[PDB]
Amino acid sequence: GPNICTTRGVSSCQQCLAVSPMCAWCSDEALPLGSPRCDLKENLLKDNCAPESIEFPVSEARVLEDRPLSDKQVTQVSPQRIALRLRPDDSKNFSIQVRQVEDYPVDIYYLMDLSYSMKDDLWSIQNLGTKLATQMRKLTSNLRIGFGAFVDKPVSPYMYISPPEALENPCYDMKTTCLPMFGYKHVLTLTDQVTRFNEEVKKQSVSRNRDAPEGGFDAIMQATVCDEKIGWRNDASHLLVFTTDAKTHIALDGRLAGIVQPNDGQCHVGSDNHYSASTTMDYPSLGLMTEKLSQKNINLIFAVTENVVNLYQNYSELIPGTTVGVLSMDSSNVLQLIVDAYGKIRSKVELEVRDLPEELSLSFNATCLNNEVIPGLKSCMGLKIGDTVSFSIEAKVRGCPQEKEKSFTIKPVGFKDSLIVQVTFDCDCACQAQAEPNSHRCNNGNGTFECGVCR
Amino acid sequence: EVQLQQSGAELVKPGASVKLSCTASGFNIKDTYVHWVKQRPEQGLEWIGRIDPANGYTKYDPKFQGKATITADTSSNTAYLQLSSLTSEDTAVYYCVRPLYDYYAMDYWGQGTSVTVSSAKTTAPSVYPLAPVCTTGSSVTLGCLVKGYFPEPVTLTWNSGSLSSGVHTFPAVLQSDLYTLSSSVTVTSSTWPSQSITCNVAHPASSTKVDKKIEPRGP
Amino acid sequence: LNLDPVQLTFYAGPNGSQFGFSLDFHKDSHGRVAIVVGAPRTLGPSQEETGGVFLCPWRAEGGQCPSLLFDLRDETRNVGSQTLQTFKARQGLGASVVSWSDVIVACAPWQHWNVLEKTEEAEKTPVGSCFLAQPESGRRAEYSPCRGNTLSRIYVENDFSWDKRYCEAGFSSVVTQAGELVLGAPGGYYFLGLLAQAPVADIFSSYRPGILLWHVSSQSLSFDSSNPEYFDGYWGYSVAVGEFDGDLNTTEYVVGAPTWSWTLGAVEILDSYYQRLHRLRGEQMASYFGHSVAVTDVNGDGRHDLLVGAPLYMESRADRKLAEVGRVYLFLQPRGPHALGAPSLLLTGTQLYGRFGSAIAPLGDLDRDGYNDIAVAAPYGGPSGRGQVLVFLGQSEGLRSRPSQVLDSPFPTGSAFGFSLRGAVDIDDNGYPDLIVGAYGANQVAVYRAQP
Amino acid sequence: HHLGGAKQAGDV
Amino acid sequence: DILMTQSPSSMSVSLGDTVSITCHASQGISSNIGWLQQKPGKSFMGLIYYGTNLVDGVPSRFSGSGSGADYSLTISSLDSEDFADYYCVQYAQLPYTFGGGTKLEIKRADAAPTVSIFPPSSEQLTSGGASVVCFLNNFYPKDINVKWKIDGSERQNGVLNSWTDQDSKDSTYSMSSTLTLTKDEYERHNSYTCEATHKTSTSPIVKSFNRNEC
Ligand SMILES: *[C@@H]1O[C@H](CO)[C@@H](O[C@@H]2O[C@H](CO)[C@@H](O[C@@H]3O[C@H](CO[C@H]4O[C@H](CO[C@@H]5O[C@H](CO)[C@@H](O)[C@H](O)[C@@H]5O)[C@@H](O)[C@H](O[C@@H]5O[C@H](CO)[C@@H](O)[C@H](O)[C@@H]5O)[C@@H]4O)[C@@H](O)[C@H](O[C@H]4O[C@H](CO)[C@@H](O)[C@H](O)[C@@H]4O)[C@@H]3O)[C@H](O)[C@H]2NC(C)=O)[C@H](O)[C@H]1NC(C)=O
Ligand SMILES: *[C@@H]1O[C@H](CO)[C@@H](O[C@@H]2O[C@H](CO)[C@@H](O[C@H]3O[C@H](CO[C@@H]4O[C@H](CO)[C@@H](O)[C@H](O)[C@@H]4O)[C@@H](O)[C@H](O[C@@H]4O[C@H](CO)[C@@H](O)[C@H](O)[C@@H]4O)[C@@H]3O)[C@H](O)[C@H]2NC(C)=O)[C@H](O)[C@H]1NC(C)=O
Ligand SMILES: *[C@@H]1O[C@H](CO)[C@@H](O)[C@H](O)[C@H]1NC(C)=O
Ligand SMILES: [Ca+2]
Ligand SMILES: [Ca+2]
Ligand SMILES: [Ca+2]
Ligand SMILES: [Ca+2]
Ligand SMILES: [Ca+2]
Ligand SMILES: [Ca+2]
Ligand SMILES: [Mg+2]
Repeated sequence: GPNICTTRGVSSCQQCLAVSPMCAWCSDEALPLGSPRCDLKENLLKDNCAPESIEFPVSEARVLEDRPLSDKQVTQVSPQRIALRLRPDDSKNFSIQVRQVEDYPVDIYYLMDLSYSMKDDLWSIQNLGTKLATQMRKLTSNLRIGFGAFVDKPVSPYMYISPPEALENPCYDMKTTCLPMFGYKHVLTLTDQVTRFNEEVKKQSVSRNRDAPEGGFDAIMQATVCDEKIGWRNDASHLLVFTTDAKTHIALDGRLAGIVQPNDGQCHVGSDNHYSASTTMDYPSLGLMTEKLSQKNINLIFAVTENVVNLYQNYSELIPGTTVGVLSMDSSNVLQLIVDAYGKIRSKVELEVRDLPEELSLSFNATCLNNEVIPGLKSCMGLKIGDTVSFSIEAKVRGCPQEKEKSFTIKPVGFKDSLIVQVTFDCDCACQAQAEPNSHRCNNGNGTFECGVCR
Repeated sequence: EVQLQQSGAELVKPGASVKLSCTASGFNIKDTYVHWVKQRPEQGLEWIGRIDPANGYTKYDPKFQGKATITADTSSNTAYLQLSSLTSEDTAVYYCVRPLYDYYAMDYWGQGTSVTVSSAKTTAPSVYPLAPVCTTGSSVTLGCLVKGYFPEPVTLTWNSGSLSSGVHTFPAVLQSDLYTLSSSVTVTSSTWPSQSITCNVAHPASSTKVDKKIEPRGP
Repeated sequence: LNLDPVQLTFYAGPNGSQFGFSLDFHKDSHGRVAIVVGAPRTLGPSQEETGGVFLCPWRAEGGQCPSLLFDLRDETRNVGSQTLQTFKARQGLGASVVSWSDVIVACAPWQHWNVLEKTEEAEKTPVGSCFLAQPESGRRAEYSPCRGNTLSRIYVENDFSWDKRYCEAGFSSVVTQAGELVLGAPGGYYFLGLLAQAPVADIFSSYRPGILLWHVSSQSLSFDSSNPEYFDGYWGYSVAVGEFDGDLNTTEYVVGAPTWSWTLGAVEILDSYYQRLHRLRGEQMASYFGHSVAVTDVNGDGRHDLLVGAPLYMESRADRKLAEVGRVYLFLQPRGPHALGAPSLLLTGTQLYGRFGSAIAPLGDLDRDGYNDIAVAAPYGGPSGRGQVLVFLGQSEGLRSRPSQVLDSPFPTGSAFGFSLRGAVDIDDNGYPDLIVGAYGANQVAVYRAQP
Repeated sequence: HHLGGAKQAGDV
Repeated sequence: DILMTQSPSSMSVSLGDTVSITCHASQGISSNIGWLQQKPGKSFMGLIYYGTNLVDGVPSRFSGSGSGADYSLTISSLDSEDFADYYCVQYAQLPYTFGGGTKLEIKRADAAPTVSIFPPSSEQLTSGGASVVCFLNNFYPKDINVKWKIDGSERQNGVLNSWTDQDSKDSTYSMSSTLTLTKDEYERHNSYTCEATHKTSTSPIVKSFNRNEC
């Protein structure tokens, strides 16, 4: 029979609102003394309280900033700013949309075979390099690209060691010039400066050694395990593009240079940017390469000339996840592998809350790609670039806080974009503004007359 | 047993060419360098050049560049020396040589091949008995003069070979393209002219055999 | 089954010398067995690395060994308007050692060589060289079949045919019972690989000091090829001898070519003229099938059997994953003129990166039951990775899959325990053949004695 | 320089 | 080219002697020298290679020594088979070059020549030629000189000389000298003389005949 509004003290309008969100207060002075002032809105109208005199705050959610989601500044969350107005112990819901607009981060590190056999292939690896940079930059604005070069272990019999002039110029005996031999050179750290990367790639020239199989696997291992030097990012797709026109040296080959120490799988580049253990440590085995590529989360692509495609296809089957493309005057084959790799990238939208007041609590409903409402969930997975998800958030306040104006943020993990929610707490009635300081009606040490009542 | 077997004596005309051969026995010709060396009585030993029969590469002394050509054929285990534009300076004995162990040494030699360069025609010798002058001691010396033959050799014996002691048969010498040789025999005065002494001279090239009894000179 | 793992004898070399990289037993004319140990990074008398060889007398307590002297001075000879040069620095003397009769043969696979002529040269290259010693007389000889006097330009003009400049002769070695030294030279013919054979008697009788280029007329080298299957095959990386054509008058050679045919790898069985009798192809690329080879009759039928090691073989495992563990292949010789078929047994390593099959040693009959036995080294095997040697006993069926005994390394990490192995000789005269295990990383050698 | 050991087996 | 100067060019020695042959090169040849032997009428056998190493089968009485530009071949205790020619050869440089050789000859007591003179035979004269022959036989040492005189005047052109090698039995030398002239000139003179000069006498041995005197 009796309700909570009528049966709980209610000396004033303010106390009435604090009881429950369903309570209303009548300020009509024509209302008789028998009728309660704090009651359900239905019970007041039914008891002839004037519709204008009824106080019944309704919680609202107004959008303030509603810049639309971007297509192709960048807006990925919509809306951006909301004003929640809450009465005591009440709640209110609101919607948020989140779209993956920004391109996914991809690291490409390019390994150039600069041995003498590559003289006729030099243009092709420069073309490929600059096309990698230029075209993948069109595909993703979050590309970082860098490179290094290799020949082989600078030690006899791989290296020409006579006459003395052959050391600085391996091409001495052909009456021409080329660069000194070297194992692996890190040349350019992963950078977003595409123009610069292209300029350096175009400056590269060949060196020379004696035996056809080369030391690229030393380079692959060091490109994989030298984290800081190469510059791989923690939350980026990592692609290692390896180029050559020949066979490769493998673990246990190094004994022909008197080198028997097994590869340790550790970084040995450092200050001068050369592989320092090139002449003292054996080539890595396929199994060790596999382990480090997996441990560092790097995808190896062999970009090799047609004469050795079958060779590297066959090594590829022994290092799972590795792919083979054809190095030629045409960049398309290898580029397709990278574009295909980019097409397999998926992302998540996981909402996190910041600066949430003690008094407020939130509950979330997620609507992901399946177009079905998963209640209590605040994250979606499996998004591609351009996909959109939506959440419904309900904020509930505990009682009435004295602060009266607070703010919090709702933000997807790894996004710049966020929703700022400004919260206002509406605990007072409008009739309190017309408080009338003088008593007039009470006149027995009470004071003030608000909303049609004494103390 | 390592043995270098050279080809036979050559009699050739000036301006012509000749090709000498050296066949390996007991080894393979490609095993080592093979050299050719020239020997003449007055001028001594001269190195002509060498070949590596495994690959055909040659070296020559400049003095013989463009006259001498060294070749080799591993099929027949034989090395060759060809001399073009034959002159009188090419009359010599020619040897092929190879090392024992040391790549560069000159340890094993063939038997040598004699080359004689000449325009002379085959000519039988004239044979003359040489009896002493008209007092007599305890020994007497007789002689035989073999003049104007070509080519060498001639065989000279006394009493069909029965008189071999006390004989000096001198080496042949060349004068105006033909050869001349002489021989002396010495016996006790009681032997000659009481017993018959005869010079026997054979010259196979002209198919001639001549006997000359040494007769005391008369009044 | 019956090697004693508690009472080991340790012999030690100098720090950094790689003492134990190679080893063999050596029996003097009296019959007393010693141990020859190669130490390819031993410092010479001028503090430059030359390598060296040590001759260890048998002692239960072990310890230090006398160094078998060799000439470590570089040589120069101006002859034939050329300049011949030997270079012994970093030559790796003792990278292989082998004993035959009263002779020790220690090789230096990285000994370098050049020939100069005016402004031209052959190129300074590792032809390798072997040093021969007869300890009971002091006689010394050398053998260096790959040295040449051809200039660089000539190889270029002939498209690099018969290019023996990078042979590394002595990289592997073996001696037949008749006294023919056979050397593997994996850099031969521009990295195809070649074999060089010559009788030990003729090496001694043809060598004189200072000559540098000389002829051993009885020598016999394998042939060059234009077949790309052989390119960079390292034919000669390992070598062994045996009887495989049923004719006891002839001797057959077994040659490992671990990177043959684009790193598939191969082992070949050849006659003494180097005609191929059989080829065994590797199973998996880069596994280094042919790294090690061993010849011994393991099933008691009198016909030699072949064992091949592929120490970087990757075993298949759950969810399409591969694990580098190494593998050894056993080929039993069948009766009559039939070919060696598929393997009779495959032994596969269990420890990741262990390199099982890095060395394989015939043990003779370790337990005297009638069947010969083998030991296989996994130099980085065992749970801790310190190294392991596994003994397999022979039987009628071939070998047992389960090892009879496991020898764990008594040396610290990095020792390469097992990298070199030798058995089949009774060092202490107890009637049972014993085992010697090199640990070059620890500069030591361990001797295990067989007990009743 | 035709087929009997002749090759382009180096870094060419 | 490297000049190889060998010394002596000959020596007269005895069985059981120890002897040395020297070779001087025109520059240093660092032991790149061979020693060679040639027996009379035979080919060559190698004795030493690379300065001191004996060729297989060579007797141990042969030995080599030297360095730089100066070398020696020593034969200890001469055998009868060792009387032969010996040569050095250098192979430091192409062209290889040889020394001039050393002949080992047998030492013996001095012996004067037996000189015999022979006028032209009747058969030769009847055919138009005239040769006067003189034999100087069984002398020692080998050096000798022969002079021809016709009626007191020295006759030089048209003389042909031949020398034997050292005799196997008595180790002496012999010489033949033939003066050939036209029969026409021969019959114009009376006295024909062959004079031999040799170290065994300060005055020459003279043999003569007067034409047609019997
Ligand atoms: C995430 O998504 C959720 C799913 O849409 C949202 O859930 C909704 O949450 C509201 C409050 O936050 C709930 O409001 C309450 O509704 C009560 C009545 O609920 C029953 O009746 C519903 C309608 O009638 C039926 O319709 C369906 C379909 O047409 C028919 O199947 C059926 O035959 C009826 O006709 C019915 O949908 C609802 O759903 C069920 O609830 C059961 C009990 O929990 C479950 O077992 C069942 O699985 C199903 O979910 C119920 O049967 C009502 O009593 C209550 O009023 C009281 O409280 C409010 C204050 O909260 C006071 O003002 C009143 O005075 C009362 O005291 C209240 O209105 C709503 O029911 C939920 N809807 C559903 C479908 O679950 C959620 O909001 C959302 N979250 C965010 C952050 O967005
Ligand atoms: C990369 O890896 C591939 C795949 O492993 C490898 O190609 C294989 O090479 C092997 C040699 O190792 C080939 O072996 C057989 O080839 C044929 C058999 O006929 C074939 O039939 C198959 C049907 O499945 C077809 O795919 C082929 O086109 C072909 O018709 C024969 O030549 C051989 O006969 C036997 O040869 C062995 C010696 O090798 C001998 O012992 C036997 O007695 C026979 O004579 C083999 O049976 C095989 O064909 C190739 N497989 C494929 C699919 O092409 C490449 O060589 C590797 N490349 C590199 C660079 O590493
Ligand atoms: C949010 O709550 C309001 C009540 O004011 C209701 O009308 C609306 O449909 C709700 N939406 C969701 C998604 O719960
Ligand atoms: Ca190329
Ligand atoms: Ca190389
Ligand atoms: Ca046989
Ligand atoms: Ca068997
Ligand atoms: Ca047994
Ligand atoms: Ca024992
Ligand atoms: Mg290359």
